[PDB]
This record gives sequence, C-alpha cells and structure tokens, in this order.
Amino acid sequence: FLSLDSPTYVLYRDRAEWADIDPVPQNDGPSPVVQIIYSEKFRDVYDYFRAVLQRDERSERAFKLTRDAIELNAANYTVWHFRRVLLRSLQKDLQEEMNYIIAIIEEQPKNYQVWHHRRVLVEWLKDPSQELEFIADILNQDAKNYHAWQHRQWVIQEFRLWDNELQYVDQLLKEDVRNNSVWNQRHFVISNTTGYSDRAVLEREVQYTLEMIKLVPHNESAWNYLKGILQDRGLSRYPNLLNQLLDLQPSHSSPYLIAFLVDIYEDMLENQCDNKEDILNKALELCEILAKEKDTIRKEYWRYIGRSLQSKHSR
Amino acid sequence: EPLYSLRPEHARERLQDDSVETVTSIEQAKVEEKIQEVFSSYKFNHLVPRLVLQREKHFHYLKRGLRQLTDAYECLDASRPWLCYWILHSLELLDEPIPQIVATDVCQFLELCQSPDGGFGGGPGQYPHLAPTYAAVNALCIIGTEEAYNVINREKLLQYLYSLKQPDGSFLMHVGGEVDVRSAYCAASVASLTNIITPDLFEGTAEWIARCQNWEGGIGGVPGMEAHGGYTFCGLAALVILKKERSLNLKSLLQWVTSRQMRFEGGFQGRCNKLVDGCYSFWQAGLLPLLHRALHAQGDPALSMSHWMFHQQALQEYILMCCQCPAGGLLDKPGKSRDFYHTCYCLSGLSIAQHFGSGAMLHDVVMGVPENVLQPTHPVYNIGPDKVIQATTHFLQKPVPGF
Ligand SMILES: COc1ccc(S(=O)(=O)N2Cc3cc(C#N)ccc3N(Cc3cncn3C)C[C@H]2Cc2ccccc2)cc1
Ligand SMILES: CC(C)=CCC/C(C)=C/CC/C(C)=C/COP(=O)(O)OP(=O)(O)O
Ligand SMILES: [Zn+2]
Repeated sequence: FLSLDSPTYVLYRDRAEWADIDPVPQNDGPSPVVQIIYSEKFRDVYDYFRAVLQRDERSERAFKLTRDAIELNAANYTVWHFRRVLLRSLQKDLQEEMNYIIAIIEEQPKNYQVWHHRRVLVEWLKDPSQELEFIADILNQDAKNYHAWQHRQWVIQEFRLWDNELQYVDQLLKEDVRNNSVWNQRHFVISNTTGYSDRAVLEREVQYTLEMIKLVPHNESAWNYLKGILQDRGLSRYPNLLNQLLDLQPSHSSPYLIAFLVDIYEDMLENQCDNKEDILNKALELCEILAKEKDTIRKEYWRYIGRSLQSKHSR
Repeated sequence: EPLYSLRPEHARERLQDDSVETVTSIEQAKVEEKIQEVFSSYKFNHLVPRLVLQREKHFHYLKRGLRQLTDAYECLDASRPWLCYWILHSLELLDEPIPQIVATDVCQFLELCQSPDGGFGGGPGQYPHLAPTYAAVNALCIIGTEEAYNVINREKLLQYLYSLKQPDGSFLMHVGGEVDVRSAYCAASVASLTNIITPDLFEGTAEWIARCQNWEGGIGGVPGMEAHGGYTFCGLAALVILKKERSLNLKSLLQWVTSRQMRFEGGFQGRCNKLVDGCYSFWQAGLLPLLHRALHAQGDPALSMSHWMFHQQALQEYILMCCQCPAGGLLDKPGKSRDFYHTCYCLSGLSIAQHFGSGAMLHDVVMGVPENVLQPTHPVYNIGPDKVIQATTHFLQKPVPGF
C-alpha cells in the first residue's frame, strides 16, 4: 500500500501501526568490518524486518514490510524466505503474488531470487499458463537474460510445453542470428523433441546453419552449432562437409572455417583414413596459419593442436 | 613490439560485421570502439605506453572498504562475507599483510554470520546459504590464524551440507532453494579445505556436473543451459577437487574457454557473442591452470611447460590498460564503476596470467614494470596456495566428523 518511492513515504519508526514493536538494530559487533553505511530508509526497514523475523510474526504488516525490504535488496534470500512463509501462513492469493513478481522481475530481471520466487509460485499453483508470454516479454528487452532462459527451459520441461518453441527460436534467430542463447535453445528443443541422431532432421539442421553462416560468415554461434550437432558422431563421417567448406575458403574465409577444417582432420586422422601422413600436413599447416596470422589470440591453443597431433599421429 | 594490443597488425582483429547489423554486433562495436580509444590514447597523446599496476591506489581502496562501504553496497547487504573475501584476497594478492587486529575483526564478524545449524549467512542473523559459506571459509583461510580456523564448526558444516545434498548428485544453494553448479563447487571447496568430506557426500555429484556440460564445450548453470564463464569454472574446479575431471569432455571444454578470449580486447567473454569483462580474467582464464593439471594427469605430452593455453600477454594488457580505476580499484570494462568484486577477479586473473606452474616448472610473464607482479593464486580455491597448504594441513589434524 505505501510505496518506498512515495513522497508520503514515512519511516517505519514514525508509523503508528508499528509502535508496539521495537526495531532490532544489526548486531555488527564492537568494531565492524565491511560495514555498509545504509541510507536511513534501508536501515529502518531492515531494523523492523529483523524485529518481525526474530519474533516470527506472521502478520499482514510483516508481509507488507517484506515488500519494501525486497525492493531495497532483492538479493536478500532471508527476506524472500520469510515472505514465502508469510504467503503460506496468511493464505495469500497466489495470483496476486504472481502479479507482484511479474512486476519485480520486469524491474530487476537479472536477480536470481526473483525468478526463483516465480518458479515456486508456478509450482504451488501448478499453472504455467502465463509463463511463455511473460518470459517472452523479458526476452524482448534483453534476449540473452540467463535466468529468463533458465526459467523457460524449466517451464517447458516440467510441464511439457514444447510445441511452439522452435517457432520462437526462428522468430528470435531472425531478429538476431548472433544470439547464442537462441542457438542453445534450438539445441535444447531438438534434442528434447525429435533428436539429432535421427538422420532426416540432422540435416534440416546441418542445412540451415550453413545458410546462416553464408549470410554471416563471422558468426561464431552457427559454427559452434554446426560443430555442435556433428562432433559427437564424428565430423569425418560426413565427407561432403569438407568439400563444401573448401568452396568458401576463397570467398567466405574466416578463422572459424579454418578452425573447423582442422577439427575434421583430427577426426579423419583419429579414424585411420586415407593419407594419414598426408592429411597430418594440411592440418599442421593450418594450425600455424591460425597461430601466426589469422588467430593469434589462440597461438598457445593452436601450437598445442599442431602438436598433440604429432604426439599421437607421428611415425 | 612490445604491446600486443598496440601493434599495427591489431587493427585487423576488429569486428567484421558481414554488413549484417544485429543488437549483438552493434554492442560489440561500441565496446571495441571504446577499447580502441584506450589502446590508441598513447599514440594520440604522444607518450610511450608504460603499464603500471596502481598498487598503492588499489591498496588504499581495499584498506578502507575492508572497514566501511558506501550505500552503493546496500545490494550486497546479504553478501557481506563475499566482501570480506574479495577485499582480503585482493590485499593478499597485492602482498599487503592483514593486521592481527583486522584478522580478529573479520573473525568475529564471520562468527556472527555463522548459523547455529551450520553454514554462513550473508550477514548477522541471515539464514545460511552456500555462497556466503564459501566466501566465509575462504576469508577465514586467507587470515589463516588459529582463531580464524576455530570459527568454523565442522560438524555443523557437515550437517548443513547434507541438508542440501539431493538424490541426483546436485546440491541446493540453500534450504528451499534450487540447484546450480555453483553450489556443488561451494560444497566441494568448503568440504575439502575443512576436511569434512565423507565417502557418500559427493556421491552423484560429478555426473550431475557433467550433465551441465553442453554442446558448446562449456558448462551451464543446470542441465541444458548455455555455456557460461563462471559456472564452467565452478564445475571443473568442483571436479578437480573430487578428482572426477574424468567426466567432462576436457578437449571440448579446453576448446570452449580458449575461444572465449576476445581477439581484439584481449580479455575474456563469459558466453559466446557477449562482451568482454575483466572478472572473467579469473573465471575463464583460471580454467587453464585446471585444464593443465588435468590434461597432464592424463599424460598429454603436447602441453606447454612455459605458458598457459591463453594469450597471457594480451590478458594482462586488457586488465592493466582497460580495467584499472586511477583512484584505485578495478572494473568490468572501461566506463564502468569500480567495485571490490572486479578488483578481486581482475587481480586474481592478472596473477594467473603472470604465473605458470606445472609440477616442477615455474615461469612468469609480467607485462609492464616488474613491480606489477602479484602473489600467486590457487586456481581451485582462488586464495594463496600457501593459505591452502596451511589450511588443509591443519584440518587433516582432525578426523572427518560425520552426522
Ligand atoms: C553491478 O551491480 C551489481 C550487479 C549484480 C550484483 S550480484 O548479482 O549481487 N553478484 C556479485 C557482484 C558483485 C559486485 C560488487 N562489488 C559487482 C558485480 C557483481 N556481479 C554482477 C557482475 C559482475 N561482473 C559483471 N556483472 C554484471 C556478479 C554477481 C554474482 C556473483 C556473486 C558471487 C560470485 C560470483 C558472481 C551486485 C551488484
Ligand atoms: C563460487 C561461486 C558462487 C561462483 C559464481 C561464479 C559466477 C556465476 C560468475 C559469473 C558472474 C557474472 C559476470 C555474471 C553475469 O551474467 P550476465 O549474463 O550478465 O553476464 P554475461 O553477459 O558475461 O554472460
Ligand atoms: Zn564482471
């Protein structure tokens, strides 16, 4: 009811409602360290929060006080804990609480507690119906919010809400094809619905990545995706792949291409392929083009890649 | 000659946006544009670059913070033992000793943060949580005086830790919280330093951690999540501690981290296609001293005996040029505000980048003036390798207390 931002806001110590209760100052000790110089407002709420906590006062006033205490430090998991104790004791309408948390996440979407609190409510209500639209709204303002992806994954799994998600992916990939959270989600769906070790989809997938990597050749996300959906079968079980990259070395070159070309030769070599001693060259080479010219930030990586090979593919 | 970032070849490592502008590309260009301004300022001002770690300024910053923080830090009011940790580690890194005085006041403070039922909360009378438990234990070890060790209730701590262990290997962050890779690491870190590990305590835990390794190479916060910087550290460091380094695809991981260093800026990003940030100087780059001990303990004879598998020099250049506040303290990236978090992790990452160790072989790479060298840091606990010795040695003088 009385907002922390209100010009009318009044300190709890000045409130009639609160006279019977004595604030509990923080027990910081005789000679404090990392003592925070709280605003009088912060100090006041938390002095009273401590009072309602130590007394374990299950009241409508303790409930409202959690709201302010949260607004002032939403990372305070002791307050959130007490708030949920209060939602349950006071038998608070959980949709109204769900409305509240919508609003708070909207204001502090990077806070972990706030998402945690929303999961709990969703689980209490056993109702996912507002989530995807809600999460979509947070993603519309920061499309790589980790917690928002983590809550989406959780929702989708726990209540099996897969059916329109790859559609969400595509939407978002087309907004920003560089968003690694959306590539990651693409992979989350597919591997949780149809699959990759399928033969027919591994192939609309492998397909589509190459078509993005043509549009944006220096998009690391696609390359990691393409690499992602093949590396565990073996990149060398797809021989057309090699030739098809070796098309774009003149026109669409990148360190990612060369970097990828190298992963193939390792796989190729690891299986006895044709030209073991020969292939070992095209790669060892490529490691030095990378370490010395096109990808020097990784010289220590590449010098080691050119050489773990020697270690194992020598003689 | 002599700074990597200032070389004319370096103009090339700028972002090619393919002609295809997205949010991701626009925001990286903004950052690169700022970073280029920093790199270029020496040329434009016509001075010789000289990279200097503003030790004394950082030291006054941390000295004062260790006692008093502005209401800027109201948002960290449930993270007070983290503040103790960050500040006391940065000071140990800067080789600034802790007065027996302050040691004892950290001690009594953390006692106050200690829960009756075990663990530490984020400040006095706050319920316990694993994150501030970790911080507390580390800060106690940094101090390393018997008084500091005696604060920790190992029986209770072992009880608390069981209260958080789940069926499938994972650990809750706190009672009626949820699981996350961070919590297995906090559990594994504190369990070992204090010796309260039991055979069944981490039973399940490595395989839960390997479930978090995704198709990208890195580890995400829970199964199915995108790979992310500090969560990857937590998983590997958790495994290293348990000795299950086994369970990951270390090559896929090695390869994910290494791709995280930004070719232009020199620092690390936490996630693919996101921005550089100095704190990943520790979380991302601190993976290599772990991947070293691991790829070594699995016989990899192609491993370097002089250098870690990241560009040590460019990382130092990023940190030293782009992440220092003149008034002391360090930052995420230029234009951001100092904080004790970024001070701790930029410095811890600076140390890593400076010190290669490997069984026998110790080799340093110190950009700038020789005075820039920090004290070494243990890449598992991120405290001094000495404070670790002196801690575990002690807590083996005690038997694993069960419940
Ligand atoms: C910048 O306003 C904020 C933002 C968030 C937080 S936080 O969520 O409570 N916390 C600790 C943290 C502490 C400080 C300090 N002093 C600064 C940042 C920061 N972040 C956020 C951050 C750091 N690098 C970039 N980003 C965006 C990490 C976070 C989580 C964390 C806790 C413990 C160990 C590792 C990580 C606090 C203040
Ligand atoms: C022991 C313990 C509890 C360790 C925690 C380690 C951890 C989670 C580190 C990363 C912190 C960080 C910079 C988060 C930012 O997420 P973001 O999505 O805003 O940042 P991004 O853009 O870099 O990915
Ligand atoms: Zn940071």
